[PDB]
Amino acid sequence: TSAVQQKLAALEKSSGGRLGVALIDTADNTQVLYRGDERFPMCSTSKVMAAAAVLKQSETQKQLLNQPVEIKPADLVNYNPIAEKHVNGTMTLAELSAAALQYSDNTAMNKLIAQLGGPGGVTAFARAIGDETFRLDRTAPTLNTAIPGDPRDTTTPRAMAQTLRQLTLGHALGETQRAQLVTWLKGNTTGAASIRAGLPTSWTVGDKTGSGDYGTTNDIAVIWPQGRAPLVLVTYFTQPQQNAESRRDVLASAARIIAEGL
Ligand SMILES: [K+]
Repeated sequence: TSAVQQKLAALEKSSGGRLGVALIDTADNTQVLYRGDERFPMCSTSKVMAAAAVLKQSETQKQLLNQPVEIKPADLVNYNPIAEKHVNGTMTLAELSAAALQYSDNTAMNKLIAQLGGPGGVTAFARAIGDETFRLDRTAPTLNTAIPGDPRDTTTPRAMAQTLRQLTLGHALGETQRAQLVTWLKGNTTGAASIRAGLPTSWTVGDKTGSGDYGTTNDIAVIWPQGRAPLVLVTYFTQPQQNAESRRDVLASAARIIAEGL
């Protein structure tokens, strides 16, 4: 147990929930884990895998990201700020990817999942790029039920960190596609209260958040620190009671502890 792990344990104790953290520092490829091999519900952080899978498809179909997808009134779910503008019209797969990632539009995520042949298609992509832990089982919104003990729509912090690194900094995608994914993440709108809130302002972040029942509050980020090689940081958090409140501050606090321990 390291100093950083002891600080994260103290944070967890004061929070009353269960915290999972994985850092990869690409300066030396070293890792810092806290409950790194426990399963957590991904919620909307799973949207990175779906978007990446469609990017991979687009490597052998030049026009794919321009392909129109019909949005019907029945397609709208619980949170769909972009898709609801396009009901009885269309969005392109690029537009759906940006909406899913940057606004966490759930209807957009469901169109990505459909483009991949269902939740199993997203899992198949994960396996193809060497992630044996990720599983997507359901569409939105029910992929966010986040029930304790439920293996559906979960991964581990270690696994997600390794996959996010491969996607954004490694060679799981083609160069253009990797750049596009990083551009999308850097343009996230939802992130400022989470991992980013715990880091120095000068550090550049691209991230995807998630939320669900059981006060589940997630964020996965690729970080470019001032004067340092990039990091990849996963922070997962979930609480015992179904109607617990979000705790984005706990993610910020975890990020701060990680930053101060570099
Ligand atoms: K909630």
